[PDB]
Parts: sequence; C-alpha cells; structure tokens
Amino acid sequence: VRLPFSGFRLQKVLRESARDKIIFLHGKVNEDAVVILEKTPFQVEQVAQLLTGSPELQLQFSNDIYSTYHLFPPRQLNDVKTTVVYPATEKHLQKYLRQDLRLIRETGDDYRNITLPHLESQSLSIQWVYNILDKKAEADRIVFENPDPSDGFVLIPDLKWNQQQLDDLYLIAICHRRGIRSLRDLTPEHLPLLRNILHQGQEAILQRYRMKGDHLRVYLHYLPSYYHLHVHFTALGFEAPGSGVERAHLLAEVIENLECDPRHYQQRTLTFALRADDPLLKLLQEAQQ
Amino acid sequence: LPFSGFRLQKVLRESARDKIIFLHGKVNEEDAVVILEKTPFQVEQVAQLLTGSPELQLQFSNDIYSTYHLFPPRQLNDVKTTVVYPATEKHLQKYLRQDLRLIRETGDDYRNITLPHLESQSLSIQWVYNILDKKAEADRIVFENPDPSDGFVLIPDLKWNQQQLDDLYLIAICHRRGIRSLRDLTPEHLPLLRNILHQGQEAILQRYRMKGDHLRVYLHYLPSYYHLHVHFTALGFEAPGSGVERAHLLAEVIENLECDPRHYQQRTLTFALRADDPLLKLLQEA
Ligand SMILES: Nc1nc(N)c2c(OCC3CCN(Cc4cccc(Cl)c4Cl)CC3)cccc2n1
Repeated sequence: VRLPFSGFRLQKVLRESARDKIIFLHGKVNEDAVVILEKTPFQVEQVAQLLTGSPELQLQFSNDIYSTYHLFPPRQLNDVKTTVVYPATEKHLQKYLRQDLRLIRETGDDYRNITLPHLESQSLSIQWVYNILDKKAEADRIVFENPDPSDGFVLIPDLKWNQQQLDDLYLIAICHRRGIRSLRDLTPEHLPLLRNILHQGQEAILQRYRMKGDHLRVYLHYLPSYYHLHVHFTALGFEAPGSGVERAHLLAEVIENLECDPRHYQQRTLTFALRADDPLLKLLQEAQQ
Repeated sequence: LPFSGFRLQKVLRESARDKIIFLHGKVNEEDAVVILEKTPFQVEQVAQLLTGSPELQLQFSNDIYSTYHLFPPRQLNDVKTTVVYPATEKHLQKYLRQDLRLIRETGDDYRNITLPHLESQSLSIQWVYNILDKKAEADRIVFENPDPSDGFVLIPDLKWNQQQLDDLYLIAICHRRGIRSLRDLTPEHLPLLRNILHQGQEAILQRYRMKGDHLRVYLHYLPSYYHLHVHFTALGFEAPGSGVERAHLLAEVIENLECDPRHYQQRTLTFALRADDPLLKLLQEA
C-alpha cells in the first residue's frame, strides 16, 4: 500500500538504462533511500488479447509499410518492479551510482603531452596482476598459459562469471611481459604476443568450453581499467559492458593495423569516454580549446 | 491499426532484458509483424508519483529491502508499438530469433563473394526514398542539407519515441543514391561524411542542447539497409548495433579515408551474421 517512508525528493539519478528500461533513483526522505524501477516483460497472452480488443493506440507516424504508435495498455501490462532500499548507506549509493560520460578524441600528441603525464602523476598498484602472473594467487583459476616471458600470457575467467553457462562467458588474457601499459605502447615488437593471445586464447576456449572462435568477441579496452596489457574474451551474445565501439578494439584489427601501419597506435587519434568528474577530461578539454 | 483482427501465428522474438516482443499475426482474414517495447522512464514524473499516493502491492520485504508491484497512472504506461504491414517472408525471417556468428571479410571476399550475393537480391528501401523525396515524414525532419551530392536529411529514427534525451537517436540519410555501405566509401565521399558529422552535430546542439561529446556517431556494418546512413546516439544510450563488432565511428571513417584512400576496399572488416544467413556459408567456404 505505502512505501516504507515519507516524502520522496529526488537527489540524483544514480544510473539509468533506456535499453534495459531501468532506473536507480537516490531520493531524500523526511535520510536516504534508493528506489529502483524496472519495466516488466510482456506476457504473450496479454498482448495477443489486447491486439484483438480495442487497444488505445495513437500514431507517432507512418511511412510505406511501417507505422509506429503510442499504446496505453490496461493495468495488467503496466506492472513496474519497484525495489526500495531504506535507509541507504553511502555504500549502497556508491554501488549503484554511475557517472555520466563524455567523449574525447585524443590525438597522438594529446596522449604524449597531456594523458601520459597525467597517468605518471598517479601511483596505481598492479601488484595483484603480478601475483597472478607469478602464480602466487589464483593459480587454480588459470585455464590456459603460454609461459614465455616475452610472448606469453595467462587466461583466467572473469571473477563475476560463475561458469554456470556459456551465455555470459568472459575470460581475460594477461600478458607475462611487464611495462606494456595500453594500446598506446603497442608496436610490431608485440605482434607475436598479440597473435598468441588471439590464436591460443581462442583454441583454449574451444578445448575447455566447446565454444568456437566465431562465437567470441576478443578485444582490448582504451582507456583500460589498469595499465598492464590485457585482452577480453566474451561470448558474442554477451553484450558486456565495455564492448561498445567507444571503448573496445578488436584484437584481430589491432594486429592488422600493426601489420600495415607500424606506428598506428602512436600516431592516430583514439576515441574514448571519460567520467565527467575525471580530472583528465578537463585537461584534455583545456588543451583542445 | 492498418488492418482488422490480429490472430497470433508466432512469437518471432522476445527479450526480458530489453522488454520487447515481436509477433507475427494474421490480419484482414495477410501477414503483419507487431513489435511492442516498454518505454524508458520519465524521471521527474516518476519522482512526482513516488512522493504522492502510488498504487503499490508489496511482493516481499526484509529489513531495509522491499520489493513492490507499482501500477502507474496511464500517462506513464506508454508502450512503443511498431507495425510492419503487409509483412513479407523476408520480414518474418528477419525478426525471428537467431544465433549470430562473427566473420572476417577481406577486401577480396567482399568483391568476389559478398557483393555478388548482395547484387543478386531485390531489397526495398522505399521508406528511405520516401524520406529523401518528401513523400513521408517531411514534417519530422530535424535538419537537411539539400545538396544532391554532399547533402543529407537528419531525422529521428523509428526506434526513438522522442520523449526523452536518454535514448536520443537520429539518422542522417545521404541524398546521393547508390552508396550501399562502408565498402563503397572513397575520398570522393569525404565532403559528404564531413557534412554529416559537423552539420549533424550542430543541428543536434541547436535543437536538443546536446553537445558533441554527449554523442556517439557511427555507421553499421553490415547495415540493416543498403543506403548509406549514420546513427547519432546519446553516449549514455546502449544504442542499436553500437558494439565494436558492428559500429564504426564516423570521425574514424573520415580519418581512415584521409590516411588511406582505399581503406574500405582493401581492409578486412569484422561483423556478425545470423547462422541461417546464406552469406555466412558463402564466406566460410571462401
Ligand atoms: N525515421 C525513420 N527511421 C527508420 N529507421 C525507419 C524505418 O526503419 C526500418 C528498419 C528495419 C529493420 N531495423 C533493424 C532490424 C533488422 C533486423 C532485425 C531486427 Cl530485430 C531489427 Cl530491429 C530497424 C528499422 C522504416 C520506415 C520508416 C522509418 N523512418
């Protein structure tokens, strides 16, 4: 009947997805509440009966054999799944919050003059990466390894993939070689490594999980989440966060770019998104005005 | 509706993630496809509802967590409904759920396998020509450069109900005829591509107040229809075919052509095909 509090005043949309028809709202009450609203899937019988029984339809437009409408269905199709977290702690607000993103186009020179110095101004640990590579941690999770210290890598499932089905298959290849921070460091010297990751990684997944290479999206992030070269292997059906064109770069194309254009990744402009509160965004914007 | 008496033949496709359903029905007893999609939330109106007397049913509760059924007022329950009628067999197969496989098409694969296979088909883009010729949707045009060679029409895509900016989605359709896809692009088309990118973004800034750094602007390969068009989408929208395996950023298409005139004839392109697509077999064979 009633929500477990009084007087909802919106502070912030923590996250919204128009694709998934879901929104996460931070509201002030009286104290903090999170309310999550999600539209519901259609039930076939409910739609089929609506379409034969006086539906309230209103034209947005038509063109040839196509027409689009606003439909206002009866109550049974209008359920909205509503999840209330109250009181919400700062941890709740942080787990749901996603910053709005802005696109930047970074020239080779912007990288050299602005981005790289900004990265060098930070002290970020990747010791967790080295512990895996050195077999001190997570050795039991490695699915495949090419042990070569120059051209080798380990393949490990993503932590959030429960390995309970192939629909959301997701593994990460991490190279043994140290000091390759991102796409920007890649030269023809790295072709053997990159080929190994692509071919051996796909083969390992075929053997272990019986998933063929043409069912795999294999790509790198730019900007990456940590600055030691790593490659994502996801089921093609799994539209994983970070597989968008504004972040993802297909390993096969990275290889072919290096093969025909050796300085590609030092010379060409790369496009990525930054959180609107990221100080790097302001630096690149200031440098580009 | 453009017909009477929808009799369900088949659920062609459904998604619980996207809250969408595709139905094949018999009408006027003719085939029709009807597509129903739940709409994005109206944030301020939802917040207004929550602070009032929303109609709720408690499904379960455990200390700080509770789950409800909310039944909003009529104005918040809009379902975007798209009708394809009369629907051909191509339409019925197109919307059928199907498994996708990736393929890497070399420049020679395209010329010797894909293009002949395309050229062999007879596909209608009458809706596209109706927009360009002002026979349909003329009132909906957001921006036009009418130059027959380097010009285009910018128009909200069918996908977008225009009711919120979170899923902002327009298409630029070039006036020039016979540019089928990426594969046809050469430096000849650079003025057109530049016009689309810069005039398209300026139009969106003026109309919607959305800056270029809030947009993801890209082409599809393979395209769903073979007349060059560009997708202008909110960066925050997980937009159709915006994945790396389909989307090509317009700015990069332009720069690729500037660096290598034959880029899109010579280079290998990667894209997904449906398992039941005969092109997939033809390419795998070759
Ligand atoms: N303004 C405007 N925009 C448009 N896009 C129009 C329009 O677009 C038809 C395509 C038809 C196919 N697919 C994509 C598609 C292909 C295959 C399977 C699926 Cl599941 C889908 Cl989703 C989007 C729509 C038609 C008529 C008028 C239009 N008018």
